[PDB]
Amino acid sequence: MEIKLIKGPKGLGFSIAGGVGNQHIPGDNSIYVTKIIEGGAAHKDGKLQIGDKLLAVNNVCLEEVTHEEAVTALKNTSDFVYLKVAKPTGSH
Amino acid sequence: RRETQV
Repeated sequence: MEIKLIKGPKGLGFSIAGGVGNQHIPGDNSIYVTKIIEGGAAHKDGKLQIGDKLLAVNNVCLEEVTHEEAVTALKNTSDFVYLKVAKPTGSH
Repeated sequence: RRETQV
């Protein structure tokens, strides 16, 4: 699930979690949104909602990185931001 | 666990 968010003066307008020691979900060290601010990029978009995981962002994978990388990649937005979200399914 | 805003 990809979403083409346009970088605005305000910013992202939400929060995230990610990585060992700072994981958002047990068993998954991916980057998940923990709190979306009103009138924010995600909030306004509607596609991104609490519980989603960040597969990749700007060509980089956000599923095997620490929290620093989760924030560094979310903050690494120039004109546009290509967010890649993975669909949670699992086998077990 | 750590949750930071961005």
